[PDB]
Amino acid sequence: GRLIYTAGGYFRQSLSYLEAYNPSDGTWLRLADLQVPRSGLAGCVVGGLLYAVGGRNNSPDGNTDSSALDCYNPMTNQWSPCAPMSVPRNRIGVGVIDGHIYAVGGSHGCIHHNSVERYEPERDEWHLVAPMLTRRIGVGVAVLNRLLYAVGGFDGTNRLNSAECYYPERNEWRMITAMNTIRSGAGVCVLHNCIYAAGGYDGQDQLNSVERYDVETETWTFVAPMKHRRSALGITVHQGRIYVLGGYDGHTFLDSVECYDPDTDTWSEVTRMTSGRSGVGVAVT
Amino acid sequence: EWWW
Repeated sequence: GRLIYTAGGYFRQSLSYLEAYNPSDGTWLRLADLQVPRSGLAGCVVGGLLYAVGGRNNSPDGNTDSSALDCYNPMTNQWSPCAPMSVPRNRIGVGVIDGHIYAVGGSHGCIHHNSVERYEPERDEWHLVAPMLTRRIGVGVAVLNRLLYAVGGFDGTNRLNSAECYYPERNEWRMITAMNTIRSGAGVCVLHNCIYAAGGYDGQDQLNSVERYDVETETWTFVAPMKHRRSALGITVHQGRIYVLGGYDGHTFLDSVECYDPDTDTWSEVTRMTSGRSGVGVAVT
Repeated sequence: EWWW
């Protein structure tokens, strides 16, 4: 019985919540707080351990962008700090290839990173890899067929519909086909042989549209849209379905969790988070 | 994007 973990987030200020949803029985479970509140972070899993990467803490004391990598062990319900990233990365994107965690883009103060770095859990070390062709914060990242995709985001001036693919064996990036829509802070994940980009912000409105890149056709297509417009949403995959969690719709911080079944091209509302929030990190184990 |  694998669970959907949601870490951190934003509502009034950056948050410390770690909660777990069980889709097969609809229950939520409150787990140990993050040591430091964070929003705009990302979550991923390696070898049954949950990692929370980057983000920022906007609080009464001011703002501090995070270079933190922290590791939560579901078996002990304990957080452990890991080696810091080379630089703080707010609104980071993250993906996993061959047991390594790739930290992509994001921001530190006013610097919008094109840089990328890779964590090896067995050594507790970060190493720089080739930088992206574009500076991207609020970037969505997905891994399919041991290739890493960075989609959308914000370069410091414009929000982006562009996307690019990283090839680890040659340590190089190339542009792929651009999305149909500019999306900053979209939900990006992989289901089956497609990369989905759900929601985000286009510079004017929050979006409920969801487009997917089929890697065999190199084409982006709109599928069924979400019920809720949402940016800074969490997203993940559980048992061949996409789960999107929370976000901001332009007026409300959502507690809604919607579920997409690609067999039927339909979204249904499956649960609610215990309170509304945006900017979460999400993963499954 | 003040909301995260």
